[PDB]
Amino acid sequence: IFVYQNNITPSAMKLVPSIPPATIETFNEAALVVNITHHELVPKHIRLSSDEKRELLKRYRLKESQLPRIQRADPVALYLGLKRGEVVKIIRKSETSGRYASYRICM
Amino acid sequence: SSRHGQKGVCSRKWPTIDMPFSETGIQPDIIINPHAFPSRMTIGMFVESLAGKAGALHGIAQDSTPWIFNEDDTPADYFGEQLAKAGYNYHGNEPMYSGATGEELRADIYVGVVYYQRLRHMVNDKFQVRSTGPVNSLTMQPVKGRKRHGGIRVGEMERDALIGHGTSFLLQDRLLNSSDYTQASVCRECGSILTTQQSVPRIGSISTVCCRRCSMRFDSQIWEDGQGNKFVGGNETTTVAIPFVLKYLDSELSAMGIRLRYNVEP
Amino acid sequence: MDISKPVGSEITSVDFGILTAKEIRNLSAKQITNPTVLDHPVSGGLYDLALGAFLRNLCSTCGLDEKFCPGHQGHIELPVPCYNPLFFNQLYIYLRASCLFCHHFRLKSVEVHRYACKLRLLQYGLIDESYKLDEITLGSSSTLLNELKSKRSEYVDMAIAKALSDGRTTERGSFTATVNDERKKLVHEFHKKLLSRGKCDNCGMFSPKFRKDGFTKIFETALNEKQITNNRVKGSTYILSTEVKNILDTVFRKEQCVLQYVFHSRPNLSRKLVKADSFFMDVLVVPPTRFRLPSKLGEEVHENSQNQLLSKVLTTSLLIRDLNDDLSKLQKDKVSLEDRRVIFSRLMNAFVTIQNDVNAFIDSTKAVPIPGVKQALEKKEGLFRKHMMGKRVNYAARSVISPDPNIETNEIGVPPVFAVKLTYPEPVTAYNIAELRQAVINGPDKWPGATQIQNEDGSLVSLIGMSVEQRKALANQLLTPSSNVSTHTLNKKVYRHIKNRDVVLMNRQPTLHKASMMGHKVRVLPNEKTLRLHYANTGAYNADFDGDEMNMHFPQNENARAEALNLANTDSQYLTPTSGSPVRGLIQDHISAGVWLTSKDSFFTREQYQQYIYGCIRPEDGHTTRSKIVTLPPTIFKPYPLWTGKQIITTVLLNVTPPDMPGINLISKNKIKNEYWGKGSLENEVLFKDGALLCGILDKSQYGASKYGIVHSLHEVYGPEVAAKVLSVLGRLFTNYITATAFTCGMDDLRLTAEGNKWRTDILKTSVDTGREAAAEVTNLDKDTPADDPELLKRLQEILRDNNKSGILDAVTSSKVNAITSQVVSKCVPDGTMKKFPCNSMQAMALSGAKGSNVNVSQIMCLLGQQALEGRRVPVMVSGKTLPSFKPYETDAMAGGYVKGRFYSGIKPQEYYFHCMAGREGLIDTAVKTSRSGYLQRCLTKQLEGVHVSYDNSIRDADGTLVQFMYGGDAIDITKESHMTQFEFCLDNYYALLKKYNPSALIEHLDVESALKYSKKTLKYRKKHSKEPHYKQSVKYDPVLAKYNPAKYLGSVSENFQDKLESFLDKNSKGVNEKKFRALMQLKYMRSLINPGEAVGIIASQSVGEPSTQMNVTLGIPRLREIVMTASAAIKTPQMTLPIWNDVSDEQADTFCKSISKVLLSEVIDKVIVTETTGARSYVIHMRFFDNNEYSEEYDVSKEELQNVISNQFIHLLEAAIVKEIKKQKRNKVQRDRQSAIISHHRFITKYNFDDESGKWCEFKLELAADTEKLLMVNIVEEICRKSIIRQIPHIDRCVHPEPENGKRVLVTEGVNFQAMWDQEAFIDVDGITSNDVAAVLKTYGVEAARNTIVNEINNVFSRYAISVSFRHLDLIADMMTRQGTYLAFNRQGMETSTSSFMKMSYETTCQFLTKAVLDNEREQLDSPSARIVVGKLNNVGTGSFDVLAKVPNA
Amino acid sequence: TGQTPIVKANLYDDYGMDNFPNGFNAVVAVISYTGYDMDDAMIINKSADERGFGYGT
Amino acid sequence: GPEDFQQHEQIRRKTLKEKAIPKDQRATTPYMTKYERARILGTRALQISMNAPVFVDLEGETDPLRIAMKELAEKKIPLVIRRYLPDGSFEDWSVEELIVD
DNA sequence: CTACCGATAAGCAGATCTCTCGATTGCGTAT
DNA sequence: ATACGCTCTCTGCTTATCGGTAG
RNA sequence: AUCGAGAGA
Ligand SMILES: [Zn+2]
Ligand SMILES: [Zn+2]
Ligand SMILES: [Zn+2]
Repeated sequence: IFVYQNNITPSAMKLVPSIPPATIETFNEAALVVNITHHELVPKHIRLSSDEKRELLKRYRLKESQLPRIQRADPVALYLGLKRGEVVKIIRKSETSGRYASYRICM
Repeated sequence: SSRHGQKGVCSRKWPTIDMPFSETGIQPDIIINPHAFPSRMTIGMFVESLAGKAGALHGIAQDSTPWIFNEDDTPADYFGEQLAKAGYNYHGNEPMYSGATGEELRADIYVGVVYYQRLRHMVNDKFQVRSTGPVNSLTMQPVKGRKRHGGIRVGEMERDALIGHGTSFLLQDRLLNSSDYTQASVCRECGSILTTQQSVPRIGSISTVCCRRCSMRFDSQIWEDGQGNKFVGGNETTTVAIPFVLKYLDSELSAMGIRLRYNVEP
Repeated sequence: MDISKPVGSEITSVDFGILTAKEIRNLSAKQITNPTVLDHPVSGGLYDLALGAFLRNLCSTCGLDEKFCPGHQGHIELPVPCYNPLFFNQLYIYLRASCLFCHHFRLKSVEVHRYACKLRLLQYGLIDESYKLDEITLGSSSTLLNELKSKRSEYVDMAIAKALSDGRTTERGSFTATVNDERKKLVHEFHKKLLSRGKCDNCGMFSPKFRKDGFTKIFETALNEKQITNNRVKGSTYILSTEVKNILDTVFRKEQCVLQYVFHSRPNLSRKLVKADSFFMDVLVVPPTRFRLPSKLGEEVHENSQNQLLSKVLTTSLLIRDLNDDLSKLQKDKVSLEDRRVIFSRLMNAFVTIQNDVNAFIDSTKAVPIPGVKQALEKKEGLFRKHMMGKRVNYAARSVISPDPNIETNEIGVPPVFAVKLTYPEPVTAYNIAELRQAVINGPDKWPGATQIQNEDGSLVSLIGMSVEQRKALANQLLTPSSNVSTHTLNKKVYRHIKNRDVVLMNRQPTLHKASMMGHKVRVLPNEKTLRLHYANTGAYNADFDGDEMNMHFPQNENARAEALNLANTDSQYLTPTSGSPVRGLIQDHISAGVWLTSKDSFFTREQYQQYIYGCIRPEDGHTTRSKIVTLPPTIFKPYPLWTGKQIITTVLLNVTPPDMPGINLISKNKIKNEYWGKGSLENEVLFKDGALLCGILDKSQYGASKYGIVHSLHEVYGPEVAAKVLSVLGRLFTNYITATAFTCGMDDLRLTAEGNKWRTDILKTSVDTGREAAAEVTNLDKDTPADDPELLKRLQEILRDNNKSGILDAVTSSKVNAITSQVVSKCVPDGTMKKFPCNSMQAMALSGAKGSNVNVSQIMCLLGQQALEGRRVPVMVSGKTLPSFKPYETDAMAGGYVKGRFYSGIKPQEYYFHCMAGREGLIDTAVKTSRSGYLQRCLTKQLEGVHVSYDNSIRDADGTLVQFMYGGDAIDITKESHMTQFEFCLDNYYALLKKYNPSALIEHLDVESALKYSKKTLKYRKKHSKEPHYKQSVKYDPVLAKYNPAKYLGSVSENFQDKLESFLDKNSKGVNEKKFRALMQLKYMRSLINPGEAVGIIASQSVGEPSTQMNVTLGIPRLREIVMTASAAIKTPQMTLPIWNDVSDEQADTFCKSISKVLLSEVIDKVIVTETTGARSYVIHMRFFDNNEYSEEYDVSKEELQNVISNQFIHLLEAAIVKEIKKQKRNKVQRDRQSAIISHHRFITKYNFDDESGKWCEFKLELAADTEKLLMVNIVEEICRKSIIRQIPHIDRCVHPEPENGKRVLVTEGVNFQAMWDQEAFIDVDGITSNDVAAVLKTYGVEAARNTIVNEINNVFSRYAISVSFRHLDLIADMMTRQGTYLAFNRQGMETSTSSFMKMSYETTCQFLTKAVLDNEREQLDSPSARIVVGKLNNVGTGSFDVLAKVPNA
Repeated sequence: TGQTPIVKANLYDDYGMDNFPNGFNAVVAVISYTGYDMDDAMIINKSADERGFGYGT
Repeated sequence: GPEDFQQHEQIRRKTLKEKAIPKDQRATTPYMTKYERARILGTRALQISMNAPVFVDLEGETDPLRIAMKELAEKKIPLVIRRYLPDGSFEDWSVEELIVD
């Protein structure tokens, strides 16, 4: 995990994804002064493991593409360090049913 | 309608015996519901009823030009004085009797004389019923027009509502079964509905359905044409059920150079 | 559709493709050569006999007449290939960005290979692999690149093999919406990368550019002198169709590798090479004669427009062919070139002409113009939206509707005119000949009868022109054994008339919701030419009986009969899915009749009571459940028996409610208070007990469309049928009662007493001076000032000039005069009335809710009040007079539109004029609003038409994409959610509810322990926790709805339902114990679940569209447009709410608002004086500010900040504007140091200063060259002063402190910038800030915060207009919108990522989505409802969600 | 058969509208008695209609 | 040819078996949905109006939909509802197996 | 020192219930 | 005289020329 | 067939 106070030069961004399997994630001193998971609009996101993801797909007889999709670049996926292909779990505070469990896949 | 915007269609011709009759023996020829008044607030119709009854009794004509009365000299007061002088009641109420049972009603009914207009919006130019009739040429759907024996249109919003009921069979019967249902011919391999034809027969043979796209220029599997072009080719065609507008759309797309393959299931 | 001719085959799917020139030349019947249609058809012409039979001419292809000839296609041979208008843009894009020398793209070959590999991976469901291929950059020169490409190819092959082995994808590929989005993004980036190239990379050979001038014309430009310099080391013009075809053919046959994946979305089994000849039209296919028959209108014979365009193409083609022979003379013979040059220029002109003729035949916007083949399939009048998404139908009728209360509330009255024309195919049998033979004997004319008798072999004999004896003979031979073996499995049909047992579907346009089209029962009446409809359906259809008309569709098969009688029928739609409220009931006469019948004052003798009971209830019609009418003991025994109206209600319930069930126990209220019946009355409190009305009056709130009334309660406890029967019985009862005790209204109802009139006069005498007082308050003048004071008149003149001040004055005066109006009405109604309730029928209608309201009563009887126009008072002319009668600037309420007049006594001419203004405005607004919300419903429903409920209890789109895992979070049907939190009602009616639910038959098919145990564990954990915020809590237990199916496990309920049930059982301990009540409520929750196959998307779209018609931040339809129609990132009023800490005083909050809100430089400027002197053209721009102790207080801006902004930004912007205008016209030592610094920093500032001790002036001299012309130097200075900011925070326009509503203290800022408010944590609860802007919250908080914002906003539009829309609809809408992680919209932009293209092309821009679907060879499996109806297949939602199998008893 | 209105403005004579009788005078009872005329519909006496009331061509 | 059709048929039937869900593990509603009831009534009415053998005793009625409703009341409808899962899997519930309301 | 990617001013494509009646290309041209 | 050759609306996507950063 | 006027909810 890397942070930068003000800016990052564009040339230092073409080689971060060039060293697999390790990954580098870049954040800023700005946009991190407030944790965006403490916001009442933002539910609790739980990163689903491989076994639970397989159980979910078998339960719903789904395909990884058909699930609701969370972008790779929205703040929650950056916050969790989510990877493409791995499903997240959202506990929604529905005003008609209280707690409600829904899952989004990162693609 | 009266002269106050109180329009309304006529429901039933109520027989005079079943009509309510007043104490003087007169049955009204127009019955208007009292519930039409509170929302519109056409008090001019009440005032006209009062003045019409008073004028019919006294043999005079009552002028209804706006702004001839005021708060101090109310038309209700004026026409009530005239009615009371004539012997009827001040408020225009007449004690009436039920025409079906005969007993006097709970309260005095408000009667009077108002001027009524008959509008040209008659039901004899509105009703229309279709069972079959003239269909269109290209879509083979019912034509448009009341005088043409034409059907009515179940449109986009009607289709969307018919889906919302979950009645997919209602949708089928409306948009396909009763509009442009056809048992066309489709080529199994080509997947095309238009490039098929009814082959001409020989002496004793029976006409069959063949295809032109999957056929090449030339004993048992030889089928001829009307123009003499006999050749062996597509002998594997089925019959599916489609709208005819689908066939017209296929022809139009073929005019654009676009092909649609129809994958027949079995 | 005959059901006696089954169809075996079925269209599984349709895939778009390109019609090549070879197959059309193979399939065609004949070629069309001469452009002459008729002399009789021209042999070789457009109407040739090989293209179909034509006017008794047997077709020369199949030898059949016009009836049995399907029509065959022909082709016209184009002499040269032509640019297909559909694909011209792709042709042009591929022509550009290519090397004419090496015949490869000007992009790096390795990059092209990378794109090809990524596309090959995306052809399968391998998005992750196609992104892990990017990190194989070498790595790990030509040999290195070849090895890298081999590595990438082997990686792709291994990934695809692994996916195929492990099951994630089959050999056909996995194409979904997200893989489609990825493929489209990749192809778009590939094309953009191609077109942004200057020099070829495989061989650095510069290629000439190209230019575009519409269509049919492509030209290339020559390289420059410096560009050919590289062309001198590497060693305008009109290009031809054949030249560009050869170029692109070479390029495509070289780059097949990448093209097989660019022009494909799924793998191609046949491996057919993608060829460039598919982009050119060298052959045109002509539609058959059947589809190009002449448009003949009597003697008005017209040629078909397609024939016109084809003939023009033929003329140009023959002209080119002839030009190709004489040009041969000037080439074989050694002739001069001038004539040859003329012939060649003519040939080029003819090429352009034939290209334009082809473009005209295909399209009409590229060639008043004749509509081509593209315009026939384009818009609302196009083929799709007018002949596939809406059609004309047989077996339907239309007429004017008239009321009828003597018909069942679930029935329709059909005249004999319809009843003899409409007919139904009833196949004869051994159990049906009793009535069908009778109908055949009756014939087409005597209802009920048979118009036609369909034989076994499909022959349709007609009985219209037939005699009675022949009809009897046919009916005797109607049921006969089949003599032919090939037709021994069929029975004759009878097209009998529409009886009383048949079912019919009604509809009244506009069909804003599904309730506006129901399936009624047929009742054949004896009078003609009007459709009879009960009064219960008026609310459902929004119908009326002042000329309204509605359609009557007659289903023709027992499947549609069952669908209409069970699913679409009238009594199963008692409750609207929009909010679960009832929509059926009685309206006006029945409501007033019930108010009069169910009072204490009503008594009935034995004969009267029995007559009313038998009038309403009729056992011989099935209205009674006991086969014998049962009555009650009279409420009075001596002196003589007397019943009561409430006893009539009790007897009605006693006879229609089924026996062996307890009576209804309901406690409710009505609309009429207890002060309208006298002192000590309790008739406002309705009270039922064992089905006996013991107190209160029946009102609009009980029978009608009202929740928790007696009819709604009867519905809940006894099913829909009993509520329908109760509505019918009450309709008959209140009709027969109103006949004998008729209801009336008159002049005496509208009169006040002498005391009432004196009260009204006394109060209205205080309205003379309210306008003057309000004007004095608005103009900041002390009270008791005369109405004609000169200063007051001047201020009123200023207010008249200024629109905002005019609005302020209107608001203040309107408030005061409305207070006076309220005083008058509350004083004079009902105390001052002459005739009083219940005798006063006007007030009876107002209070009872039958018609009108207290507003209408007050307008009739007290006064009309202020006339409001466009939210203001009456308009005022430029002279200050609002009317010629009133003197200028008349400070009087009557002048401004305050009508102190009533419709009982009449209004003056001026008030009449003002009231006409108001009425005209109202009529205009209603006319606009009737269809201002028509586009929204279709925009929603096009995308949501497939979203349904699956058997997994997860709602998901038609293709299979999952939208939500559980409908609303709890899978509760909205139409069944009504009596779930009504725990007191359920406890009171426990025994009847138990009887209706029957847990005796609901035990062996349920698991009743595991769900309960898990729910107990989860509740215990939640009770232990939940004193901590939502992010910090660890879940450790998903809600029970996640694990256990709510429709299979008893006790699996939502967290809110369980909490409410436990709170009820804990707060009231009341003979049935809590255990059985809890079990019953959980079973009710199980039985209140939304069925699999529900069209939840359609329902949500309709329930958010239809209520919209009922309609400083945008509201209503504009806001619904911003949110759900286009999803604008820049909304008209972007706001974000800022919660405050409870330790911050309101003074501190206001100071924070001032210090955060922006302040321009122009907001501290008093005046600017520009002393221009040319004695070298100078300016002395003196700036005058307000007093410091004024502007610092107002804006928190001080002398130092003012000097800083002037020195840095204002002077800079002034110099920039001055120099731009100049260029346009061509075509104390500290103060000294500051002045010198500013002079040096800026261009032509000569002097500078500032009031450093008072901040009152800023005078700086400016100078310019003498050669410059004259400048305004006031307009530009004013614009700069407007532009320059003193203190602003980006995107924030103004922060204000509204009054604390809902208790919480919040601030609202104009403009959204989340990361800028995170820094003010000392004043703002930074974790609670929410915004209007969905895009901003999506960007800085994530998809789910955007989902919450969408739901809250799309709910805030309805909830401001007091409209209730269930959150399940809004949640479904928002989860369909953010289904890709982005704030998509409901339009064609957001529609592009979709599996089915039939849906998009039916929506709009049909040509574009057709080209996209044919380039990618898209194959849609006919999943969306639009595709099903385009191909005519049974829909998937609803009753098509499954299949029906027959259990034959033999293997 | 049209009739001059009993209730008419003074401008009815000035424009000579008697030459063009628009409608007819009728005895109208404001009564809720039939139940067939609730929303906006109205009830016409059958006997009056059988005596040429409101007839037109 | 014949062998190509044989392998096509084998692949089709194998896919069918791989999609079917056995009776011992179906997780759908035990009840009969309103759509299922309506379509089963309509289809049974079609069948009986097409001269099918009937099991219940006719009470003089002649409406095929009414006869189908009588059969559904007597649980004598020989039909099977094939509830389709989103991915093509199907559970074959029987009319008698389901509980009507 | 020039290639490539943003970034605002300009250009370009598009939808917003039923039913009557009335009207319908201008010249030119060679016999 | 006649037949026949022909000037007073709303959005949102897409294109063009000026800004830099970097090998 | 197209564009103009009007009408009903
Ligand atoms: Zn074929
Ligand atoms: Zn033919
Ligand atoms: Zn090259």
